[PDB]
Amino acid sequence: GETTDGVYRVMTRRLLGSTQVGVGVMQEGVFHTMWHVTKGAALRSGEGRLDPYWGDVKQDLVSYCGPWKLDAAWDGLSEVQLLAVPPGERAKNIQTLPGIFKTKDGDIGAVALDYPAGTSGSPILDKCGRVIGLYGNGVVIKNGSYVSAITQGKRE
Amino acid sequence: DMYIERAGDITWEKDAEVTGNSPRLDVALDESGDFSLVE
Ligand SMILES: COc1ccc(-c2ccccc2C(=O)Nc2cnn(C)c2)cn1
Repeated sequence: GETTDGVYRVMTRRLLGSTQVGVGVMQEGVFHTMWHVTKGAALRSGEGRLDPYWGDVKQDLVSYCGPWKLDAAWDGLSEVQLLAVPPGERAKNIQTLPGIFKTKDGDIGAVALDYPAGTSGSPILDKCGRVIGLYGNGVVIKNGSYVSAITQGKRE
Repeated sequence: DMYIERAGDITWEKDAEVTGNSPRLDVALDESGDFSLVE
C-alpha cells in the first residue's frame, strides 16, 4: 500500500459511481481521519489493507496502522490554512483566522468555511506546515453556514 | 468498501485565498460527538 506522507481522499463504490465520503492525513505510517467518515471500517490502499488501531466517537477521530501521531496545536493567535480536498476538485489551501468554540470543558479553535460533507477530514495547518487538527465536526449557525472545530487527538 | 487515493502534500502556501470570519460560539459536545449551540 501507498504509505507516503500527505493528504488522501476516502472513497466508496457502495453508492452510485465512486463517492468521496471524506479525507485523511498519512503521517509516520499512520492514517488519521474523523470517525464519522469510516465508522471504524477497514480501508484499502491499492492491494494493501489499513486496519483501525485507535478511535473515539466523542472526539470523532480514528487512526489506522498505529497510534495517533498529530500533536501540533493552534496557538490561539495566528491565521491557519484549511487544506480542503473537496469531492472531484483539486486540493486547495484556504487561509483563515479561527474563531472559538466555548465549552464547559474548555475553548477550541473553530474555522468558518463551507464545504461539502465529503471534505470531512481535511487537515488544518500552522505556519510551519504542521497539522493542528481536522476539519469536519462542528455546528450549523444562525445564518445556515457551517463552523468546524479544529479537532486534534492526543499523542502518547 | 472504502479505499484511499493521494490528493497532495501537506504544505503551507504563501498567498493562498484568505477568507472566513472568526465567530465566538457557546457550544455543547454530547456523548455521540455532536456539537450544538448553547444559547
Ligand atoms: C445536515 O446538514 C449538514 C450538511 C453538511 C455538513 C458538513 C459540512 C462540512 C463538514 C462536515 C459536515 C458533516 O456532515 N459533519 C458530520 C458530523 N457528524 N456527522 C454524522 C456528519 C453538516 N450538516
